[PDB]
Amino acid sequence: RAKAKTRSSRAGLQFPVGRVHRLLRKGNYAERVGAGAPVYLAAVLEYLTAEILELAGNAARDNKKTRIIPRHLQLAVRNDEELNKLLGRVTIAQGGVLPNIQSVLLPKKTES
Amino acid sequence: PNYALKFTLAGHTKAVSSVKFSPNGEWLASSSADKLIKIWGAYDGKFEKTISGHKLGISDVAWSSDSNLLVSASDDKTLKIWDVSSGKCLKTLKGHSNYVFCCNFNPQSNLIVSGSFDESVRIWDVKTGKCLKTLPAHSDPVSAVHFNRDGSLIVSSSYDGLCRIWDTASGQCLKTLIDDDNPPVSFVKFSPNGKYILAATLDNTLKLWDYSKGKCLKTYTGHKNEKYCIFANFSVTGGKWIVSGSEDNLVYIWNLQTKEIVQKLQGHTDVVISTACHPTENIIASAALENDKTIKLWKS
Amino acid sequence: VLLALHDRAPQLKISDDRLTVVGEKGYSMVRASHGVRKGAWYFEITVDEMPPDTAARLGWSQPLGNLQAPLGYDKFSYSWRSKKGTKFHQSIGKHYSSGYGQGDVLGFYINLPEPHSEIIFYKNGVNQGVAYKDIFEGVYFPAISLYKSCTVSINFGPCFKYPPKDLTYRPMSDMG
Amino acid sequence: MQIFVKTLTGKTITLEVEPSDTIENVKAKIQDKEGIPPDQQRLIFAGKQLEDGRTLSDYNIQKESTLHLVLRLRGC
Amino acid sequence: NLELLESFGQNYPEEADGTLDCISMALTCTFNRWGTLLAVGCNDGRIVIWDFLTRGIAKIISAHIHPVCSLCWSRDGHKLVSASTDNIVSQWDVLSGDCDQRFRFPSPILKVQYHPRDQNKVLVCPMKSAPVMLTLSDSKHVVLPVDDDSDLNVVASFDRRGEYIYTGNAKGKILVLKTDSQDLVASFRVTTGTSNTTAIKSIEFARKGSCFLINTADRIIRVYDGREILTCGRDGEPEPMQKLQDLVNRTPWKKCCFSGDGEYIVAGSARQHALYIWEKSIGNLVKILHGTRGELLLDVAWHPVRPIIASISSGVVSIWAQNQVENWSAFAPDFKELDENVEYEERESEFDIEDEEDEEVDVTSV
Amino acid sequence: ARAEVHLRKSAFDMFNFLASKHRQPPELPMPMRFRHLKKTSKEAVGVYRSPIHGRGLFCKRNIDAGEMVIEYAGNVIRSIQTDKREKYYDSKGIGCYMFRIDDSEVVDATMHGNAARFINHSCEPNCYSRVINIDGQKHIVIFAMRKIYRGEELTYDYKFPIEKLPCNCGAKKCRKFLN
Ligand SMILES: Nc1ncnc2c1ncn2[C@@H]1O[C@H](CSCC[C@H](N)C(=O)O)[C@@H](O)[C@H]1O
Ligand SMILES: [Zn+2]
Repeated sequence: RAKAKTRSSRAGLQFPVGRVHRLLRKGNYAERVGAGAPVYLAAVLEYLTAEILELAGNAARDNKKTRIIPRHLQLAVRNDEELNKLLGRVTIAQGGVLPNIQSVLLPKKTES
Repeated sequence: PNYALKFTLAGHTKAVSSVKFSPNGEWLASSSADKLIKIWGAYDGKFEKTISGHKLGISDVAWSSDSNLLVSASDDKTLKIWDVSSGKCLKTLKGHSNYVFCCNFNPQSNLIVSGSFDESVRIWDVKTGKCLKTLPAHSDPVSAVHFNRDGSLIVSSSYDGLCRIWDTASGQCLKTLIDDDNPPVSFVKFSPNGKYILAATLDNTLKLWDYSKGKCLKTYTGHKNEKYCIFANFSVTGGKWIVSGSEDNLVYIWNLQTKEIVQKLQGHTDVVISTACHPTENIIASAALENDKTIKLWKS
Repeated sequence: VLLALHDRAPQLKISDDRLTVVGEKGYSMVRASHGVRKGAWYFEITVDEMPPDTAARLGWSQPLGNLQAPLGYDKFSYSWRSKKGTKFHQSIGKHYSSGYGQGDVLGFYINLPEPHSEIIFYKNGVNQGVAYKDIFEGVYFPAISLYKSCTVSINFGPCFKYPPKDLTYRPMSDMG
Repeated sequence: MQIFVKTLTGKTITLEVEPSDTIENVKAKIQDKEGIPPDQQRLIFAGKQLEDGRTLSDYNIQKESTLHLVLRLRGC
Repeated sequence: NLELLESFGQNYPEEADGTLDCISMALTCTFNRWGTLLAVGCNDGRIVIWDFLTRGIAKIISAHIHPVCSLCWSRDGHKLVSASTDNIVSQWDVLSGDCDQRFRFPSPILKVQYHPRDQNKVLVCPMKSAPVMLTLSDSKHVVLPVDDDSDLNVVASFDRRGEYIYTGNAKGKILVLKTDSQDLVASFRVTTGTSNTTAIKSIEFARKGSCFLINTADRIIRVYDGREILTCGRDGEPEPMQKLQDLVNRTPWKKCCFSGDGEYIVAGSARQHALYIWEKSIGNLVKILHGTRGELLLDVAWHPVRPIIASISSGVVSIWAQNQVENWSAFAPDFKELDENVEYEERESEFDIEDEEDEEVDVTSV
Repeated sequence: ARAEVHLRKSAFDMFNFLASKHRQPPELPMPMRFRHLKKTSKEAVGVYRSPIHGRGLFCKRNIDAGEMVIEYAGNVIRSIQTDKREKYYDSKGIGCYMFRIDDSEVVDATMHGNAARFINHSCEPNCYSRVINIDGQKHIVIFAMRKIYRGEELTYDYKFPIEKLPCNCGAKKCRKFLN
């Protein structure tokens, strides 16, 4: 009968905690589920999403585009060092690669 | 303005380099460059002994809060520990590469500051004896460094107008008071309230700089100081007396309001280069350059 | 007959009407190629809005000046300050006369009868002070160091708002 | 019943109320005349807490008395 | 005392900054009134004092053979009081280090404290029996009467002003006593959990006001205001200003103290050696700290006027302050190190414009 | 030594930065790299005591031939204020450091700037610059020429038309002039 403070705003987050608690009861991951785990896990997922979307937005401005197309995501992951180690064996669709040419495949000049 | 001449203290073959009192106000060492420091008193010229054992010429001696620790800032580019009640040197603080001009002690008896001409101010431990930190300070040989009221600030001048304020613990500079003209700011010192810092320049203009804003609009003129690092002081037992030395054989004392000549006390025979105020009496040490060699004490 | 194409600061807000401009971030002394050599010619400067810290220097300058340089440097140009009425010309500081307000109908008149000059500050057709005398060789362009973002508007037509009292000039709609 | 509520800040405030009112009436009156957030209207009856879920007549205080409010954050 | 023009966005401690690798086997720590010294007890019964501004070791005093596990400073900063398993009411000088009082009285002591204004009244907290207040010259000892006598674990202290004596048993019943006449003016049992009571480990106070802390044993630090106890009086039922706990690791605490301004609360683990810092007002964690990952924490201090924090682990006393960043314009204030294209046109008094002291201040004042 | 009359005191202007330990070693599209530049220009370079002339800009990170090094940024002036600021800086006894971008404006470095003032001159350079567009506001970006190792004091050529002041830097195959 009291105020329906949802567990998102009662925590101070943006990811839902009801959907996370449903997908931890109904995944057959354990018998009993605590009441700190879905909150903590919602926070972790939010922080990783914020971490990649910051760099995505920076690259999206810096190529002079409004939206974000996945080429920016490929550049934003593979330019960073720790996110590339996280996304180790991952192929983003429509991704492309970093521009990389070796050191000996391009000519050099000596005379005059 | 009734400080009359009373005594005469001599006995040094080179120039009497500096005369600074003990901070308790009971002693006054005659550090002269002739490798002789006669341990004089402070009330009549009370000779105790002559402490020597140096290597080259003496430039400056410092004083600590116990009035026992003395350090030799001799021309041997080192600093040696000289306790009064020892008669026995303990350590020698090697590490400079040029001559040592000025040195001081903290107000709580456990720091040593040094000065070297090659633009690197070194910080020294007292008891365990180690070069603590090194400061790439100036463009010039070191003129004057000074601890504040307790040991948090270090003011520093130069030969081209760089009144720099330094931190004790972090060991980086904090504030640089600069004038567009460059009179060589020979001698600087604090004030007991921690709000004012004195300066001495080679243009016949003596200023007590404010600490925060850094200005002085009541400035002194009309005196004689254009070639040397004449020491200036503060008399503590009268009123607002501003003590300094002279070049024309005089003892300069003034009041804050005056900005003129009110009192030029005669008696010496050379450029008065080193004075100190006895911190518990109306006694002012006074010794001039090489053509005097006769330290003359004063009394109201 | 519009504002200048060649003789303008290119960063100005010369809009599609080419009569009203918003001031830029410097002493943007915009000139105009519709300037006088000799004769009897006068227009108005229908200034409308002038925000604070948007000064304006009024005078007549010669075509060999700089677009970014403020008015009143040498014999090319004669300047004057809004606040306190302090003209500055040939590196001289002289607190001279009374200033102006905000968004009045300005515009000065100069006359060269065929060597001698008529240099008077005209604020709504009122004598406000004689600035200088005996101008030298050259064409004379309207140069105003628009200081910051202000609303000024040059007037061209014969429907003059504050014409000078009993002063004769050919109208400025007969040159372009 | 004109109660006095002098807090620990010299902030005396008066409400001429009925002896048979609830806590919500006092919350509405203080929130009207001062805008004080009603999660801090804790009152004290001889040391013990006056709980904010009952009526005024459940404690039988002498009429037109003086109480004391505590500046409290409850829902932050 | 320090620089006033220094505050270029001052901070709250982040770094490790370097420690005292001089003498190990530390046991407890406490600062003086201003935050200029730090007494530290050894393992064999000695005192280590470290001065802060010079960053120098001040004085080493060898007290006794029993390990020193309780310390306090006087108001002037001249009388150290301490007690240990040596059973002795001690009192020490800071210029000399003298055995001024020596009274081996049994049930060895767990905490001492001065009255915060008069240094004549000192606190004594026995091994079992009720806490004792003493004088300096004569042996006038005041044991506070306890209705329980069953815990044999009673904690008590004086607050910021020394107005009253807050006492606490190991059953969680508080008996407020007046500081001289022992007036039982207020009493409350702590509302622990649903119903079941808990023990009380320690109680400390502030430097500004009457907000204070309760360190229970159900892993819940509680924050009350002493004026609420005064407003209650007898048979009080206080509910706290702010409750504190960390249920992720379920960590019982070892030591707490407040900030200098009474704004921030530090509290330390008994398990992980990881310090936490809270806001008093809005009520959340702001920062976790760490250290040597497998050591056992003993005692945490705080510096009042300046954000410096002292820890104790494996006899090593850490000092954590910002690893502060130095830059230009202190060597040359006429030049300031910018970053990008800064425009300079806002002043209008350019292009060749030419226009048309008396304060007597003392020099040897305070 | 105080009775000695050492007068090395004041023969130059007021400024210093000397006596530092100036011996470290003996040895993509455009705006993303502009972000990279604003990131790493602090950790890349360093100003220390040169043996060439006073001070100079060293190098610490091993630079590949082509990357950005630093942005030479300061106050922004136009073409009028040059002679006025030069007369003021000559009146106070201050060296004047300026750099023209293009046919529009000049970036100052005297009263406000960065750690990029302090590159000396040579005629065998290893740095240059171009013109870019970070949203209309153009900039002054230090590229590179060859693989620069650690400890080298950095240099670049000034593109002077050959037009007084002699060569007080001493390069190897220099024309004994800046112009
Ligand atoms: N090798 C050199 N010796 C002296 N001046 C030089 C020089 N090369 C260039 N210059 C001139 O001097 C300026 C170099 S900036 C000098 C570095 C730094 N300001 C310092 O004081 O050490 C430039 O304006 C340039 O015009
Ligand atoms: Zn050259």
